[PDB]
Amino acid sequence: TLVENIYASVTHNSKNEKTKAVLNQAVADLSVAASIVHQVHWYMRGPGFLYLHPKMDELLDSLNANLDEVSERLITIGGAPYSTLAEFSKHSKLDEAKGTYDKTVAQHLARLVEVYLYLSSLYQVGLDITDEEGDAGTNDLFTAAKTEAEKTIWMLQAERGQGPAL
Amino acid sequence: TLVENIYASVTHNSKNEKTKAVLNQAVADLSVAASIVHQVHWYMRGPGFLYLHPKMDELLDSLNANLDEVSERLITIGGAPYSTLAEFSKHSKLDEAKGTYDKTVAQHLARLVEVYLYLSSLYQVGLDITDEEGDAGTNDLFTAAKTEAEKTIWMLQAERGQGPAL
Amino acid sequence: TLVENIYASVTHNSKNEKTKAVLNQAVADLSVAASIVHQVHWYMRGPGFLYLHPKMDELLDSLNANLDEVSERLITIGGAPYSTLAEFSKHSKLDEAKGTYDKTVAQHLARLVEVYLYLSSLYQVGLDITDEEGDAGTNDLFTAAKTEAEKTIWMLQAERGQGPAL
Amino acid sequence: TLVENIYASVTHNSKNEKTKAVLNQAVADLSVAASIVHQVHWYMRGPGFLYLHPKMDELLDSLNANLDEVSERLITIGGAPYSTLAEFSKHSKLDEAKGTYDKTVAQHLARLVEVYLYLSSLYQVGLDITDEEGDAGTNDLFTAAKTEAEKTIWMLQAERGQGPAL
Amino acid sequence: TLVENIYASVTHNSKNEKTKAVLNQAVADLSVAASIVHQVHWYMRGPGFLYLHPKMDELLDSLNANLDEVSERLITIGGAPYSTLAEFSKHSKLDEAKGTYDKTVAQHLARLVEVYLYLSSLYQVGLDITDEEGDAGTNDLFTAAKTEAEKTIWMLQAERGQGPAL
Amino acid sequence: TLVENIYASVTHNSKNEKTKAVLNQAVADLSVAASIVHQVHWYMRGPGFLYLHPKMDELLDSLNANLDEVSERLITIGGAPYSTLAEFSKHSKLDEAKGTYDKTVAQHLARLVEVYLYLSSLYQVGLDITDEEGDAGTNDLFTAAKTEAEKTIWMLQAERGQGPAL
Amino acid sequence: TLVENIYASVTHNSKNEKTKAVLNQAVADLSVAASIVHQVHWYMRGPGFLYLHPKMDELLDSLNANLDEVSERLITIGGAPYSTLAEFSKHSKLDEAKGTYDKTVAQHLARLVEVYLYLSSLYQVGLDITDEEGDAGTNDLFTAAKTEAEKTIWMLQAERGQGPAL
Amino acid sequence: TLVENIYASVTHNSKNEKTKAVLNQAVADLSVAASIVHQVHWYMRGPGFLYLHPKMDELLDSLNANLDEVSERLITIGGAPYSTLAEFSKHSKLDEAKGTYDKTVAQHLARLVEVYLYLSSLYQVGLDITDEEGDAGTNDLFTAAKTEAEKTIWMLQAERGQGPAL
Amino acid sequence: TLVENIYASVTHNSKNEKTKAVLNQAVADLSVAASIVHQVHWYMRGPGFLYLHPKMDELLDSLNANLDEVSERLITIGGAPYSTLAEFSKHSKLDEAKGTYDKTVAQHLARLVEVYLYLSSLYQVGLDITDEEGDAGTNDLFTAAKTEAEKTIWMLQAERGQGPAL
Amino acid sequence: TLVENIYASVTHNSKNEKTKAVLNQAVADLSVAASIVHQVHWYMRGPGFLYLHPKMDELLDSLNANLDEVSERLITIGGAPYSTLAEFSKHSKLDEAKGTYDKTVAQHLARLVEVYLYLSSLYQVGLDITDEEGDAGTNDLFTAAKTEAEKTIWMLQAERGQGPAL
Amino acid sequence: TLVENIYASVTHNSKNEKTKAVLNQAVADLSVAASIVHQVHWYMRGPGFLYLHPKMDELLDSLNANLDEVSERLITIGGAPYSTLAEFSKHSKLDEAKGTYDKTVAQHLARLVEVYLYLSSLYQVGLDITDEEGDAGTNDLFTAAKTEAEKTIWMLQAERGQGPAL
Amino acid sequence: TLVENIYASVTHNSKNEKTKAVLNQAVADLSVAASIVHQVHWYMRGPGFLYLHPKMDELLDSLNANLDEVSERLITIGGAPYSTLAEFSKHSKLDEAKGTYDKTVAQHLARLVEVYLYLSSLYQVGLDITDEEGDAGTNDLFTAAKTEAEKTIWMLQAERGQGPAL
Ligand SMILES: [Fe+3]
Ligand SMILES: [Fe+3]
Ligand SMILES: [Fe+3]
Ligand SMILES: [Fe+3]
Ligand SMILES: [Fe+3]
Ligand SMILES: [Fe+3]
Ligand SMILES: [Fe+3]
Ligand SMILES: [Fe+3]
Ligand SMILES: [Fe+3]
Ligand SMILES: [Fe+3]
Ligand SMILES: [Fe+3]
Ligand SMILES: [Fe+3]
Ligand code: NA
Ligand code: NA
Ligand code: NA
Ligand code: NA
Repeated sequence: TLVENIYASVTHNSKNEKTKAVLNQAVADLSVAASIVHQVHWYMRGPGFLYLHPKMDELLDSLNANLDEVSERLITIGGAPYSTLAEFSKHSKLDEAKGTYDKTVAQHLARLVEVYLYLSSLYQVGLDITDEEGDAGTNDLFTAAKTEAEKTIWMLQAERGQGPAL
Repeated sequence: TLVENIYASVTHNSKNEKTKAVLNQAVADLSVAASIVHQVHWYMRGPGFLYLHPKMDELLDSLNANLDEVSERLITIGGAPYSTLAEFSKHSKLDEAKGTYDKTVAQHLARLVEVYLYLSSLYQVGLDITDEEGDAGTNDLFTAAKTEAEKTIWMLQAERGQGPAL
Repeated sequence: TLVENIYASVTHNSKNEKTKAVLNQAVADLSVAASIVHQVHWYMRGPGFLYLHPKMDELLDSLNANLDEVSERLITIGGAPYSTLAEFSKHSKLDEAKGTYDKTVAQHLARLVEVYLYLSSLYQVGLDITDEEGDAGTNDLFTAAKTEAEKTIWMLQAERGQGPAL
Repeated sequence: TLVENIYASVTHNSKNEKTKAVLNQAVADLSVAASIVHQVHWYMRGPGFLYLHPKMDELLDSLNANLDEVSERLITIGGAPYSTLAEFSKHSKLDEAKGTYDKTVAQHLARLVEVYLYLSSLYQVGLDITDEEGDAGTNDLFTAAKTEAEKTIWMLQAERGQGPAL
Repeated sequence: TLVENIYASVTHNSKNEKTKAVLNQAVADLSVAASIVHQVHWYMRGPGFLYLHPKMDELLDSLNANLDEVSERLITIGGAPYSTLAEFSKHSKLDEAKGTYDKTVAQHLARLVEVYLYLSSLYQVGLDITDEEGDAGTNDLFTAAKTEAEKTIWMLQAERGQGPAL
Repeated sequence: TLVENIYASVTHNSKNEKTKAVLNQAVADLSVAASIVHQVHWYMRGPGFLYLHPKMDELLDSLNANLDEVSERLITIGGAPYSTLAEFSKHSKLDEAKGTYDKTVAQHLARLVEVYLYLSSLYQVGLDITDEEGDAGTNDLFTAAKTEAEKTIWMLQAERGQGPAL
Repeated sequence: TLVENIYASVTHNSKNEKTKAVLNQAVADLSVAASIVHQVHWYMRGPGFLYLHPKMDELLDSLNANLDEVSERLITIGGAPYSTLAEFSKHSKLDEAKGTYDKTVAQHLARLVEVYLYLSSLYQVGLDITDEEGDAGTNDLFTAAKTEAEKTIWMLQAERGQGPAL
Repeated sequence: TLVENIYASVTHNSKNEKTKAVLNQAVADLSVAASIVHQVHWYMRGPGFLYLHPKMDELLDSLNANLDEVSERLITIGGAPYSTLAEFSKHSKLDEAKGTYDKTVAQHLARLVEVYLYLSSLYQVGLDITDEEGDAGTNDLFTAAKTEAEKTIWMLQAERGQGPAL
Repeated sequence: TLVENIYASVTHNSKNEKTKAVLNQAVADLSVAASIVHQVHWYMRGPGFLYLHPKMDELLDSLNANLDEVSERLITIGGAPYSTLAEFSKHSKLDEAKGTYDKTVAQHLARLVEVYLYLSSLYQVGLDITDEEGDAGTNDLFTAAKTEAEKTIWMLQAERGQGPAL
Repeated sequence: TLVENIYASVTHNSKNEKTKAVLNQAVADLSVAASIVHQVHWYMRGPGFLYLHPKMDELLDSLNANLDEVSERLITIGGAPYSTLAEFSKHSKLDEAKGTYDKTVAQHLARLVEVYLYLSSLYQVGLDITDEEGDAGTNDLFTAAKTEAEKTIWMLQAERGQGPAL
Repeated sequence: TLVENIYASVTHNSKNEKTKAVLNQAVADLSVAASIVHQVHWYMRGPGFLYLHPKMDELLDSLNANLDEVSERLITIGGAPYSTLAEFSKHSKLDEAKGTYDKTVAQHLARLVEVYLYLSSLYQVGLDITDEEGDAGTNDLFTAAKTEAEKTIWMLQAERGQGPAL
Repeated sequence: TLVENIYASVTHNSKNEKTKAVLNQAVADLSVAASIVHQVHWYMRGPGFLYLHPKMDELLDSLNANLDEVSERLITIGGAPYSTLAEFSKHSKLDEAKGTYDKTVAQHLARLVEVYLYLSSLYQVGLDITDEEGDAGTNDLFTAAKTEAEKTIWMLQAERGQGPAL
């Protein structure tokens, strides 16, 4: 599963070391997810632009809110969050591609679903890790973030004419 | 001057090619500036944290507002903005360093002043270029951004016990 | 006409008996209409979901506002409103069907138009009855509700690419 | 216990089948609970009406908010919520009775307490099921709903001159 | 009926003379009704005071809003509204009594119901008169005022443990 | 009367043909009325300018709100509203004159009163027509618009030192 | 002086008897003052109407706020406020006259100044009495009311082209 | 009198020593009064709970606002406010009792009236002392606090079916 | 170019004569542009109506804001703005056509793009003229209006699936 | 550990007895924590006062919000919260000291950190106990309170120039 | 011209010396302009006072906003703003006169127009100077201030019955 | 004392002559105090600038609010307020000095404390004078202003690490 792979990678290399590692992974992934959403906001062309464009700002605001909470939780529990664009790009498991105007609306929606599916899996790894290490507060952070990501997947999938397929 | 160097670099490699190039430079530099401000927000320790920390969010919001306006102006005039973290990091003239908690408040304030001084110079290059190519709208964008950056320099310098020294 | 049929059914079995009967019919029909709108809100899939989904909440809020006003007017004039789900389902002239995700956006929009067309006809019966029995207040309630329903039909029809066809 | 009975009934007839079943039970029960609260809003007579009547709207709004969240969580995790008045009435474990103005304020308050006691027990079954099947998000939904129901029981019981007696 | 008596008295002594007369009667009666409501606000003692006292301000605000609309409609259609306390007291069909703290809550509620029952009957006379003289605007004013008065009667009656009994 | 003339002209050349015609007349007349009010807003000179100038914006906003409601009601009932400046100018019964700064405040106020007197008469024709054709919704629209116009006449007349003289 | 006359009349016929008497005088006078202001609001014609008319509502709201505070202070200290229109009219030292549209703007402004001059003198009597009887709270009420009345006199006098002349 | 006793106790053991002492007494008494009000908020059972419970929060907020103003005035004039729970409990003249759910609504209302009667007497002592020592600012603080306490007594007494009986 | 043609026409027939002429051209063109946008608002049918319809109101509000600013700037600098519908229609370079419901969504979007492209060119002529005549204030007005028009073109073009193509 | 000691003390002397005990401990400790924060608010002197002083009100509001939620949860689950200042002082594990102005800013910040460190440990005991006794709702209350306390420790520590050191 | 005289005086006695000088002139002139406007606010008597008096506060707020922006721009670019009342009075080119109540409304309006005409000319000098020295930001500040002053002149002139006559 | 000196100077050269004189002294002193506060706002450099700078705007707004109330009270009671910068500077007992950036934060805070200490003493003279002449309204104005000034002294002193030392 994607979950097993993320776990293995996050824990590859203190009593809360795994929790700190998975939070830092989320710092990098949220920053890249926000960049991807912003690319859709700017590069999209096609019918529906006038409601999809501002929808991207809602998603962006929510991702950046997650980023701030995740990073500060990591600081709070004694860690050190990534805080440069090079660190985000290098350590994120999400890939970016050069923006192009010729991407279709359908392609943008598919990419957004892939991003939130990835984030949902990362958060599940966060749940498993925080349960293991007994960090109830960080467990709750990951639960709320997963729930929000799953709701986003349902809605974006519905726009594509599909079910959530979690 | 820094201005001459930025101009040479921006115009190194259509009727509005230089304007598009300087806007795209600002896309990269604003994204890196925002990342640097966020690092201060997270890593700062020392007396004054409780007002400087939220001040960093004000600065961040303003930089991200500039980013959206600059990128969309570039799209509008027929360009293609950078839209990946790797593109921002590679093409920005601002350098980032790994976050460390041992940086002093004075060091953070000095770095912020350097960032806004750089941005002010970039915007002057934007003014010169848009005057050259006859783009009144983009000229006004750069004017407002420069004015805001200069005000920020005055205030941050005052916190350091210094004059603006533009 | 649908109007003649509704009238006959409402008045089938005091000085304001017909008015009380048509108000109670509206209690049942509004409750079922709200349930139908909610089904669209939940089950819809297809392009346009991201603006149609919240539009369903606007419609729902408006129907529930009508329900409260209609029921309380019925209480006020000496009647007794339906107030169980079984009473609503039994006495409403609107039918419901099990939700399915395979209904198209076009099918949902068509069903919504049928619902508001029905409601508009019921309200006309309300107008005729309240004119007959001299209830100016309840006449005004039905007028406003009809006007709102007719506007809704114009807008939903326009989304379908059609004229209002009242 | 009521909890054991609800569990047996919900699970009577995929990795999250029990969770989907208990969510769908809540869809039906919340819809019936809302109808019961609305009946109190409309039919109540007696001293205290002027503050109890609007209190019923607060309760109604909260139940309908729960309904929307519960139904959409069920959709999100791959289920299909009840979405007709007949389905709600048939599958709910709550009974309704024809409205009558001769019910006392004390009788209405007692019925409301019974409704929230039932809901609290259903949510406990939801907790047990979601723990069993490892659904942290739906577990949190049921926890918050139970906590809110228990608070409501304390306050309504206090109005009756009684302790919460959970 | 009270309606027949009010009509006879209003029309006792131009194309809109009866409409002007019934509006002026409402000017006097609304001013006296407001004074009566204010007396309840000030003199009430007994359980329920803490919600009934502010309820009286809601009623007062609504009566004074009616007064302003009624008076200005009378001016607008070429009349001359009563505008002294002596004119209000003399021409109103409502009687006032010296305030006393020994009136019970039940007595205050009964008096309020009598006031709104009277106003509802006056407004019916307004409806009949404006229909007779073809004044659609003033007819609508009286309709809305009657509807509001009837709703108030339902709610106040409910507080007394009674039905509306219009 | 002006009313008889408007009726004759509106009905000069389906079950709701007269209603559609009078609504379309109002589309043209409201658009011209708004233009006339705007001319006063811009060209006025004289004592009182500082409160009369913003008063013109209130009037303008109200006329444009009427225009939108009237046009959309016409669409809703199966008609086709005028929607070009040439159609408004040609079909309106209101005349416009070239703006001049030498018009007095008194002259502007007199012209405004003439405009609202005309509109009030048009709305009366709307009332008669909608009564004839049984359109309760459009009847209510015209009633509210007439009532608002009559109130405006009272207030503007008062500013001139005169009675409403409807 | 007017002050000496008011004092003599108020105290003409317990440790706070004079304070209760002067508060009750203010209940009657404020109610009559409000009625007089309302008459100006309705009957005024002439240039300036469009700002003077709403100014009358500001004055009215302020007088009614004073009335509520004065009456409730009287209740609070063991008194019984006037609470009928006949009591207000009989015991007030302010006279009212039948409304007429032929009163000039200048006449209305002069009457308003007379009213507030009277109120200011009554409040001075309130100050003297509350100082005598040691009621600091009621002294403060009268001080604030006097200060507000004196400010109103300055502003209304200025509109008349005059100084305050207290 | 209670006033004489409070004075004797406050002044029992600089130019503003008595003023500082009475302010500090109010610090202790307000803190205990707030605790007593909170006990009612939590422990109350009986009809009326649903409006009395939130009323206790209004009272609590007002007492805590008084506490902050009183304490800071004491600091401002050169004193040192009590600032531990033991100091509040020891020096307050108000007694507390263990919470019990078996206290009636009537008992809670009676206790609240006793508390505000005590506070009103303390504030009178504050008035006498600040007059003696020439502290106009602190005199005004006590006046406003007394006036507010007396109003609270009127309203709470009215809920009990009684007059204020100050 | 369109720019050269507009310039020639505007200047065809004082130190700021050309500036006054181009402002007056904008008065006429903005009024016609607003009428065209309103026609789309009313006549549109097809998928997307439910978000495009309110989008037309945003565009309309922005055009009318431009109209007021442009007209008042013209007054301010000593000119006389067009202020009748006939003057707007005659002098505008934009043509209108009779509304028809059979226009497609694509056709409406294309017409809107043509309108804003025209306005953008007019504003460029405004820039050239105000630079020539040394009117910095009116130059800034045209710059902001052009920038806003260009942004609108980007967004509307994106909805059509196209680039801005300025 | 502090956690082991708190557990032993809380459980020293029904199915939810331990949960009730730890909630009641939090009632006492939150009340004392609020008193300590208030002492800092009042007694602080030194550079930074102007932002630290209002920061203390934010902390105070948050502690009092926790207090209300904790106490009402205890009532809800069948307990009886401490509700006198003597009970809070006696049963709290936090000590208070007489206020003195000679405490430094650094001393106040250190004391605040000790308070929140204590609260964080108490909440961990709450987590362990509620897990043991199966109270999911109270577990969530303690989780949120712990998370908030840990965030507060990070921020206050940062103001001191230190890391969180949980 | 006034412009030539201001220029000569400002530049009478670094790369931005003239810009700093003209900004400092504006600091002095804005402070004096605000004082003059305040004198009108206080000393005015005559019909129209009730709308002109608050209009003076709008003007005052706008002038003080200009003052803050101008002064801070001067600081920002390396200057030192006047910051005493004696410096403002001495260096301003505006004269003040002792307040007198016998000035007419017409006289006050004439003086206000003279003030804004002066300010408009100063801002033109600011435009010329900032163009000369290449300060785009300060050029924009002066442009906006001039545009606002010219609009104010149009409106105040209109109140006087005159054209703008710039 | 400073108080004795101010009194002697104010009364050095009608029944309220001394009150008018002390109010006019406050007009001059408040205007100079505002100028001094503004100088701090602009010229301050040093750690804490980012919270002290906006604090100066709060102080400025409060002083200007006092100025307006004081001046208008003086007008109201028959006086004539200073209303030129030269009158303020000449008659104020506060001295100003040329702004310099080399003033320390500590120096600015000390000057602010001196200003408010002076104002507090002036207000005491106002209290003595208004008591002497029997002006209760102006006495209350001075009381509130003194209380506010004393609070400001406590807070500013606390920022300096000192007690209020009134
Ligand atoms: Fe943050
Ligand atoms: Fe954007
Ligand atoms: Fe309701
Ligand atoms: Fe929903
Ligand atoms: Fe009115
Ligand atoms: Fe519309
Ligand atoms: Fe009241
Ligand atoms: Fe405080
Ligand atoms: Fe305008
Ligand atoms: Fe609570
Ligand atoms: Fe500033
Ligand atoms: Fe003022
Ligand atoms: Na009707
Ligand atoms: Na006093
Ligand atoms: Na959990
Ligand atoms: Na420019």
